[PDB]
Amino acid sequence: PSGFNVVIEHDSEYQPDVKVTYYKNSIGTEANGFDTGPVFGGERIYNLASSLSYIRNKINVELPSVYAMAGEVVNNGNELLLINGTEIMRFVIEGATITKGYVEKVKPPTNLIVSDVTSTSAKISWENG
Amino acid sequence: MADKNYLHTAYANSADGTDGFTTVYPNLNLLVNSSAKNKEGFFKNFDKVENGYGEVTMKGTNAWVNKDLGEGFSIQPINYKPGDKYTMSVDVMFTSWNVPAGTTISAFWMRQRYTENSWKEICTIDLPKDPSKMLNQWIRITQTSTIPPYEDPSVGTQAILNVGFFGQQEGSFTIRVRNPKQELGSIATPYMPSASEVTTADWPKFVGTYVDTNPVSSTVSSKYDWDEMKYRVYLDGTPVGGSKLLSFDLENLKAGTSYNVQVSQINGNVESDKSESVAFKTTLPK
Amino acid sequence: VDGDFTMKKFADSYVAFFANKGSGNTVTFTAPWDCTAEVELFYHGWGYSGGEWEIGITTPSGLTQIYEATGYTNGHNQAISMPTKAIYSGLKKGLQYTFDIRDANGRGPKHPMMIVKLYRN
Ligand SMILES: [Ca+2]
Repeated sequence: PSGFNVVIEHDSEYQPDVKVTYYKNSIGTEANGFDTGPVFGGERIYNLASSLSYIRNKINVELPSVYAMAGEVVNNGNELLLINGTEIMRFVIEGATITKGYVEKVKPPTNLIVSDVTSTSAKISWENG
Repeated sequence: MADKNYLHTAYANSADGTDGFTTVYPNLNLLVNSSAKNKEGFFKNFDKVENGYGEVTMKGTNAWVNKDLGEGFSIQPINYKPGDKYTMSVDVMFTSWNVPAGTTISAFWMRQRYTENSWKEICTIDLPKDPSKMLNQWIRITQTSTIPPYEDPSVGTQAILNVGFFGQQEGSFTIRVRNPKQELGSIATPYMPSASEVTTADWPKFVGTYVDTNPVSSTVSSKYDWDEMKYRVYLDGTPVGGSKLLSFDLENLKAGTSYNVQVSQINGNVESDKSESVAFKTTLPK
Repeated sequence: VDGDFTMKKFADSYVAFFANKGSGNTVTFTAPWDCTAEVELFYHGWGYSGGEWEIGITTPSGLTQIYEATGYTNGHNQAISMPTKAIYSGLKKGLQYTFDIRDANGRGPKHPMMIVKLYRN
């Protein structure tokens, strides 16, 4: 929909910052085993532009739809890693500890409309995320 | 038999509509640790917690016997607005009842009340004065209470489970208290934990609907068309129901008042973050 | 008004019998004296035992009690039929009570006639 959304659950009662990077063939992600890639340690690191929004204990990292990828989620507490083969999308939190992280699958409803409103009732209608 | 059509909505926890059926969506509990997880909150001064209940033995001779329930009330009774109604609901079991001939049971209740000078009840529920012929049975007891007008600020409050044994001989009993509940309103809706302890799992999973009949709703699960709810509708922060469809009818609202509604999506005990809120105002009548 | 009437009627009595005018599932009365109630259920003029029994007792003050029967099925039922009736212990002189058999979803007569017999303490 709006984009590709990665949820980061943390222990802060506030709004931790998140910095997103992307890189291929870092140590342990090479297809033919350790150091079988074209640039040992990892190829070009790209900074990914994110739009962040917050609720208590949950950061929602909205990235452009073009970056959308599958993959294993690794939680290292200081950083979250979205590993898809050779590709890694790295999320670095500031001022909190990552509790759990995941690509948002169950997404919140959207076009909320109040119709047929009377003194005693109203009808709420929406659209799936 | 007139042209006026009525939509009837009911909730359940089974696809057939039988498990945990209600014609009314559950309200949140105002009590603490109603689940009897540990000897804390409401059950802080019971003799023990075991299974989902609390066990306590009341014994006395020409005396008032009480156990403090104060730690089991979310918020202080002086916060309740006078004239508002609150409903108390509880499962109770007497495993032993040793009250002789001369011994009389009085002021047997679970009550929030004013103290020194006043003693006026705020929110209470009477417990069975003689359950000797109903021992070892779960009795569900409900009572709606109207908040009395505020007293002098010097007048304090308390929350106690009390009983009075008066007469020649000592009287005693053993009582089990399961799923105690206090909620805002005039209806004892299904047991729910408190707002601070509630999870996605605790809410109804299925919605049942039927139309066009009389204004009053059927009390037979089979009369309804049962679907697994895909959405949860929150009116002013509290859930009021849900649906399989992408639409829901907000009912029993008061005239000329502003409201906020937000919806979430359900996918088998996985609830989405709540949607952006939307505001509306009910019209005023002529 | 009917509270004091019933109290004078059964004043010298150690038993009192009540049944609804519409031969229905609910029975309302004013206990003539502190007593013990026995609830029996009938179908087409014949008493019966077993099935689903959910009895409720309400008072005009707003106190309701709901008793749900689970039969003795923990044995080598098989031979036990339960309930044949329901007994209630602490009724009080002058209090109005409303007894009712709350309708059964699965099974057992849906609309039975109920009888309440009071036995003075
Ligand atoms: Ca009673």
